[PDB]
Order: sequence, then C-alpha cells, then structure tokens
Amino acid sequence: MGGLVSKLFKNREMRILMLGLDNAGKTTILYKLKLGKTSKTVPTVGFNVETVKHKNVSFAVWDCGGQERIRPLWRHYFTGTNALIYVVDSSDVDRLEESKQELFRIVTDKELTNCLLVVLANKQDVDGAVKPKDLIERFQLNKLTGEHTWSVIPTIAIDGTGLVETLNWISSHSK
Ligand SMILES: Nc1nc2c(ncn2[C@@H]2O[C@H](COP(=O)(O)OP(=O)(O)O)[C@@H](OP(=O)(O)O)[C@H]2O)c(=O)[nH]1
Ligand SMILES: [Mg+2]
Repeated sequence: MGGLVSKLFKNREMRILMLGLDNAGKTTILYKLKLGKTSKTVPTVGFNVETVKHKNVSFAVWDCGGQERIRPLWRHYFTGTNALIYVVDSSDVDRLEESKQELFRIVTDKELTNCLLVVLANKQDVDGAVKPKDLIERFQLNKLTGEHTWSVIPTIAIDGTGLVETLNWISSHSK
C-alpha cells in the first residue's frame, strides 16, 4: 500500500470523506494507505476529524453516531467532496440498521449531490460477516442508484484486502 495512492492519482483533484459508525474500522484504513502527514483536528469539541493530504488527494475521517450541534459543520466538509467512503462493520448485525440510517442522512444531503459512494463491507474476515449482496438489501442501496455511482466492496482493513480495489474503483470513476 506504500505510495499506491500517488501512482494512482498523481495529484488530480480528489477530496475523499471517509465516515461510518465507531468501531467500523476507518482509522485502520486511513493508516494503511500511508497517505502522509495525518492532521488530527477538532473543528469544535465533540467533533474529531483526521485529515491527510498527498499531492492533491485529501482525506477527512470522523465517526457518525450523534451530537447534532456539529452537523452544520459536517455540511462544510461535504462541500467539494469527490468521493464518500462509508465503512460498515460487516460482522455487527444488530448495528447495521443504525449504520444504514446514518449513511442515508449523509449521502442524501444536497451538498453531496451525485457524490460517488463506496460502501466498505469491512471485517469480512470475521465469522458471520454479511455478504455484500446481503448488505445491499439490508441498506436498500437501490434507492441511491438513480443519482449516485455506488459500490459495495468487501474489505479486511487490518490486511488491506479490498483497499487497492477501492482506490482503483474511485479513480476509474473520477476526472
Ligand atoms: N476482524 C477485523 N477487525 C478489524 C478490521 N478493521 C479494524 N478491526 C478492528 O476494529 C477496531 C476498530 O478499528 P478503528 O479503525 O479504530 O474503527 P473506527 O476508526 O471506525 O472507530 C480496531 O481494533 P482495536 O481498537 O482493538 O485496536 C481495529 O483493529 C477488519 O477488517 N477485520
Ligand atoms: Mg477512528
């Protein structure tokens, strides 16, 4: 994964948001990419955002799951986003409906109009993980097909499995 972002994009404009419930595995993925200097920001208290930047590829990572006063500021980070990576704990069935509701509250925002969506069915390396097609039905991702390029990619963050495919896919669909 060392540098793979660089040889893939080579400083095209690419502003990625990577979100999901806590425990889904985002920070693991962020660090696997070896993207460069992480900058852990607190735009306001109760809102921990971690941003990395390489050439022209920007990442911004935070956990969903509450604290409404910081949502007008979520929308500030939405503006100009070129791709949303939404990470899901595939092995946590009783939290899938939570994760579903938070995904739809983000992806249908007007500031994310037509935004590309990769749903990472992460922790597929745990017994009992839901399959991508299962997650598609549970999440009713068909409702987003009219206006969002989307894919569900099975990943194993701690291995890096699926992460190269994820970046290649985003790249193939971008300017
Ligand atoms: N089986 C499996 N486990 C994963 C995977 N990705 C992350 N885990 C683990 O799940 C926990 C959540 O990781 P983290 O990146 O902090 O989630 P978050 O940033 O979305 O809150 C981590 O363990 P710890 O917090 O204990 O260090 C992490 O090592 C995966 O792909 N497969
Ligand atoms: Mg984290």
